[PDB]
Amino acid sequence: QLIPPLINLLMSIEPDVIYAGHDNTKPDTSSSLLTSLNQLGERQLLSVVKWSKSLPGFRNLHIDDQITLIQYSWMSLMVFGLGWRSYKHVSGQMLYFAPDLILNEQRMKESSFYSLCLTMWQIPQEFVKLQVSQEEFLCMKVLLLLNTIPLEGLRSQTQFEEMRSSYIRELIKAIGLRQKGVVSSSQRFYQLTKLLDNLHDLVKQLHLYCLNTFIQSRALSVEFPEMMSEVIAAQLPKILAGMVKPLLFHK
Ligand SMILES: C[C@]1(O)CC[C@H]2[C@@H]3CCC4=CC(=O)CCC4=C3C=C[C@@]21C
Repeated sequence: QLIPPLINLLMSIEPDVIYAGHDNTKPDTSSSLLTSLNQLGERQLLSVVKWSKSLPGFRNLHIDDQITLIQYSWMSLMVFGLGWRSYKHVSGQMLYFAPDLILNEQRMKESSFYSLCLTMWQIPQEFVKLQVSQEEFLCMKVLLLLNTIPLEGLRSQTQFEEMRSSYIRELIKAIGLRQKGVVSSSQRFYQLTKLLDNLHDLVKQLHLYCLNTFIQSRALSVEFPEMMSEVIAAQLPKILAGMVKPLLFHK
């Protein structure tokens, strides 16, 4: 009754928790972990498609465009909510991939991925640091779904731009529910938008990591599943060559 109505719909359409189905039983090797991660990733991109089909405005873009923006955000979405969920249930002090897959410091001993898990870990730190609320989270995550377009833009640019705007303004709502300044509320906005502007670069490291484990998978002994494989082949190279338009909040 103080929660703006979209922010309650955001609540409700949020997915239920996805397990990794991870054997836990026997001792992690670095291929098995990598493989669970993926299976877990598969189950999360199904959940993103479902999620997108109820989010107000997503389905009145052109099919294509809806396919392009998911293909283009799924890493950045995955990473974000590992943030979120790490921050919410383990104090940002452990990486909460899933209920059945939680990584403490021990566990990323075997590197490959030690270094990368450091970098994933930045996000739940910044959330702890910023004391990010649920409402602001719901709104910035839609923002990352709308964060990057083709260099030639979208088929439904205009609706796009409308939808982006109407969720930038939903975030100024949420920011509003607690930062009652006009000074503070501003700086907060600034801060919640640099935070997003910042996960580009962090993402381009997952990205480059995910393609080279892709490509060396057979060497590596790492199974990628089908849905995950297709978005990687489809967009990752192109993304990684910087043949996409990052939307910036700041200059
Ligand atoms: C192992 C790897 O191929 C590279 C980085 C891994 C990513 C990191 C982002 C991530 C966090 C989640 O909440 C979903 C599982 C998850 C992944 C599963 C597979 C990936 C994409």
